[PDB]
Amino acid sequence: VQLVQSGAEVKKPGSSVKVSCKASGDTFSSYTFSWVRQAPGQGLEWMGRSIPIVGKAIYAQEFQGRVTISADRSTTTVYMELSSLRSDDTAVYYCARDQSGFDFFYYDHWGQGTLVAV
Amino acid sequence: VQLVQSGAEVKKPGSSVKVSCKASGDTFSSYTFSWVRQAPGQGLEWMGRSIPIVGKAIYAQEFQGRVTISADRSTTTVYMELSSLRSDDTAVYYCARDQSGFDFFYYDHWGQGTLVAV
Amino acid sequence: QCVNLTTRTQLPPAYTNSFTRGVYYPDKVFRSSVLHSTQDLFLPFFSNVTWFHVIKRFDNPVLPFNDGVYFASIEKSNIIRGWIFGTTLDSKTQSLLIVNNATNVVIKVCEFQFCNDPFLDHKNNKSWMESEFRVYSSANNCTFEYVSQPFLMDLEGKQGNFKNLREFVFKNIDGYFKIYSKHTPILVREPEDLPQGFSALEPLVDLPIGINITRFQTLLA
Amino acid sequence: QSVLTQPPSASGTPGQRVTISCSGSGSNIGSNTINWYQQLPGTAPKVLIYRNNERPSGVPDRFSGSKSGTSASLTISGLQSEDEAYYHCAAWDDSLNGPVFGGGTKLTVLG
Amino acid sequence: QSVLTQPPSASGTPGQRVTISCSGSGSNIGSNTINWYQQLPGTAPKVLIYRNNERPSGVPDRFSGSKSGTSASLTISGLQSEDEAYYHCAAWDDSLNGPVFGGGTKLTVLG
Amino acid sequence: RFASVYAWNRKRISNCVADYSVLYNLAPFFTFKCYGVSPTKLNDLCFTNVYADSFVIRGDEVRQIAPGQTGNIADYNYKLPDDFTGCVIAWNSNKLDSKVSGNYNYLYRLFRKSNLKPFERDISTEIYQAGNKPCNGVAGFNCYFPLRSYSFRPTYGVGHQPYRVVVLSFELLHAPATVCGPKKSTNLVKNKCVNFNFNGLKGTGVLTESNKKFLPFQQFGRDIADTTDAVRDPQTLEILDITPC
Amino acid sequence: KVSGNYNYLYRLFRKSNLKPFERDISTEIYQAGNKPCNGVAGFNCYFPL
Ligand SMILES: *[C@@H]1O[C@H](CO)[C@@H](O[C@@H]2O[C@H](CO)[C@@H](O)[C@H](O)[C@H]2NC(C)=O)[C@H](O)[C@H]1NC(C)=O
Ligand SMILES: *[C@@H]1O[C@H](CO)[C@@H](O)[C@H](O)[C@H]1NC(C)=O
Ligand SMILES: *[C@@H]1O[C@H](CO)[C@@H](O)[C@H](O)[C@H]1NC(C)=O
Ligand SMILES: *[C@@H]1O[C@H](CO)[C@@H](O)[C@H](O)[C@H]1NC(C)=O
Ligand SMILES: *[C@@H]1O[C@H](CO)[C@@H](O)[C@H](O)[C@H]1NC(C)=O
Repeated sequence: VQLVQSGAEVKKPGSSVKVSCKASGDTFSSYTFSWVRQAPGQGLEWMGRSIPIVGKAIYAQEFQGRVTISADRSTTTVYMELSSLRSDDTAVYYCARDQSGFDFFYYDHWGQGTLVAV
Repeated sequence: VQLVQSGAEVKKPGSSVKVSCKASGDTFSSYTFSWVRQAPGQGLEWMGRSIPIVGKAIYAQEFQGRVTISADRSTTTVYMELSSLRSDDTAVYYCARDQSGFDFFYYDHWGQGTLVAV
Repeated sequence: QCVNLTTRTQLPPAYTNSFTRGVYYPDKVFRSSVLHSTQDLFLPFFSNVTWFHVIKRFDNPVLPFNDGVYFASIEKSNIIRGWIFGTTLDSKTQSLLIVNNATNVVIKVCEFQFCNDPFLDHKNNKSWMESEFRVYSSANNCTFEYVSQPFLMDLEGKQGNFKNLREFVFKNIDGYFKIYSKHTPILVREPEDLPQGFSALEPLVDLPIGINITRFQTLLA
Repeated sequence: QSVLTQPPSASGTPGQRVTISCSGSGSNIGSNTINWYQQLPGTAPKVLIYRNNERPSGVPDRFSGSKSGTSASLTISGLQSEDEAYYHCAAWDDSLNGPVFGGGTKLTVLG
Repeated sequence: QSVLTQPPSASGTPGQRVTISCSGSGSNIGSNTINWYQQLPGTAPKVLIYRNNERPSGVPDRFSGSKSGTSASLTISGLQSEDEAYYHCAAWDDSLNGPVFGGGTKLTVLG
Repeated sequence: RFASVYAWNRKRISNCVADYSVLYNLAPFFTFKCYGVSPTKLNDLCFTNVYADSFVIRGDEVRQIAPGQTGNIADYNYKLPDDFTGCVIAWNSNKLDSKVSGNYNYLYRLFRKSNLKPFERDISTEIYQAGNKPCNGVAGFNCYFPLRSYSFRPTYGVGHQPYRVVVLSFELLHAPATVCGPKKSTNLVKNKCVNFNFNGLKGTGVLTESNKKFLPFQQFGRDIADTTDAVRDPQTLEILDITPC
Repeated sequence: KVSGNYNYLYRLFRKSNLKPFERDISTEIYQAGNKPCNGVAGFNCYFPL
């Protein structure tokens, strides 16, 4: 699986950041691209996951729904908008595969990543 | 027709409750006890209806499982086991003889009751 | 894929006096040194049979089907491939498919929308090759599927010395399609008319297809 | 929570006639009779009116019940000291295929 | 900040077995599986170990893992210079209802 | 992997002999109750057509699988006819279907314009407009997605585990049979007065080696008296020789 | 009756057929599977009534 991701972006607090993770080599209708952000020189921080169908997405307790995800099966792209920005949001955002068996949970293969500095 | 139920039972939530009511001076094969939930100072609520022969039974429409029936004709006794206990289970079990017609349906009498606190 | 070839050349049909051919085993029974009287569907002795010759020839006429037919082909190139027992060929009525290309004898009744005239004849100009496997377009609700070993075929197309003679009789009784077959690659003469002599027709297979058949087409290469 | 809608509490002096109304659905009340149960506090429940037209064991004929459409009303003419009880409606339901019950109405005796 | 705690740096000679330790909670590590991931500097993190017993990518046989209660151990043998990388421990927890990752260990290899 | 409940697949069973022993042998098969036919006598019957519908349902939805059942899954996803012939088999698949993290694979109908007839097929998942004004474009107010994903987590209690269900629907000898039960196995006995029943050919007598030759097609030999005298054993191509005791 | 009568029962499983006018009655479990079972209803053997 190849996880094409948008370039590095720098954005002020409250400006919001739109990150796009692309899909290739596989249909996107039944596969999910879970999202996690890693602070530079620090451990990974779970963000969540979105299902292309129906549109239900699972987030983390810290976010409290502040972030939104859009995933359409035809475009084969996952779009993540943080909405709220801060110095702690400065991190590299990595999108990973979700093993197999309808390929929904867990993190199997991370993407190249996108560094957001706030 | 006298029905003798168990005494006050206090159980930890998520545990299992075993409660039985006995048949005295009657044909247990031709009598059935349909257990009824009874919250103190509150409306009654049917749990299940069984028959001693074969052992066929029907449970609450809301709960596919939750409560299991058993009946012993030799001891003329009916046993009810409840699983996944919750705080809402603090109420009483009243059994019930089944009116007439070989006593497989409807309600005529009730056992002293079994108060349970969860 | 098919092509609207049209440009059909046609000749008047011929007629031949079938002397004795058209006798098969009447049932699943063995008897020895006895004479048995059986009332069944047969081909009358010294009957009249329709003779068709195809050279520069595009002749695949639709043949009115009626409770069993007798089909005897003399050839060497094995142009005659199979038959389609379909009444509409428009993918709303389930249609037969009797095709044995190289080794697969596919048998299926399904909604088939065939071409104007299904021919497997045209591929790569003069050089012989299998073609038009897409005789139909869609197959929505197929009920029966069957596969079996191929018959004694002839590779590609060879002209001259038509030693091969394949004689079949088809019937559909009580929802059972029975095919009775004989294969004699022994014709030491020029083709002309039918040969003389006896020939037992052993039954080949029987399938519970069930569907009624009123007309059909003979698929040839 | 109960499908059959009973009032949660009621009051009545001795001697007067009071009605208690329980309403449900057409599949369980419009298609089946309702059964009225009485239950003295601290004791097992009994049966007061059944089949809407009879009493199971010679229960005081002063008690009555009526059914109309999807509604039922218990009317008692003869209030007395130990009439303080919880009263319940019960009826078979085809949609749930089970005996649906009311929320219980407490009839008290006023001073 | 991370629920799972990891050492900030690990150093060792090439060819030496190095252990990386991760500590969490019973509802996080002691209840379900732990997972060790290896991220090369500047590259995508890659799952070194999963389900506490096997390796997802058919990673070499020298990268073993174990889970004892709330503790997770990743034993690496035949250390090589290319093994210097980020190592992260993650687990699913019901308290937060999802995956949570560790603080990361910077395995370094000396001369 | 089985097909979704809303995307149930109908598999063709024909031109074969169905042995229910392994169907009757696997331990986790618990919910195995049959209505039209006795479940213990499916191995000695002939059926012209059989259908297979494999899917996974929750425990709280197993009751809705019986014919004529009305509910949530039984009304908006899949319904069985009131005169359903056959039965279904349900068994646990929590270890297999449900991931350690839990699978969200199965989607079931939530909002539908009207109830569905038994065995009907619908694949379109167009959004359902809740309000009077039609909703088009994206989901939102007065229009919600009629599909919800099943959550089968290992921590879920009994009744929330993935329980695979296969539906077996078939006729009862209403056409040329394609599926038949295995025939009973008995050993051949030579030179002994027996009540042989070769392919239904009932008879009595002693059987010896026959020097008569059968063509590979021919099956039964007949005499001048017009009765069977030689049969071909299905297991052994050797030709027997029927003669009365 | 409204509540649903269940007093009348009829056998489903039996060892074989029975001659006319058989007047004997058993609650014994019926073994259908190859492996014998005893006690109460279990796998490969179910109640014949
Ligand atoms: C007398 O008849 C009774 C029934 O009419 C027989 O009891 C049955 O015995 C068979 C064989 O053991 C059991 O499978 C049945 O379940 C029995 N029936 C009942 C109702 O229990 C009894 O075996 C007969 N006795 C004799 C000597 O033939
Ligand atoms: C030939 O043309 C006719 C008329 O357009 C059409 O109906 C038919 O399908 C065509 N057949 C082929 C072989 O293209
Ligand atoms: C039928 O056969 C006879 C026999 O010679 C022949 O004279 C006659 O022309 C045939 N009829 C047809 C229509 O072929
Ligand atoms: C028959 O089917 C087999 C298996 O698909 C194939 O290998 C063979 O080439 C087929 N015959 C044809 C297409 O001539
Ligand atoms: C032979 O047929 C193939 C496939 O249709 C085609 O691509 C090719 O051009 C043809 N060649 C000749 C000699 O006509």
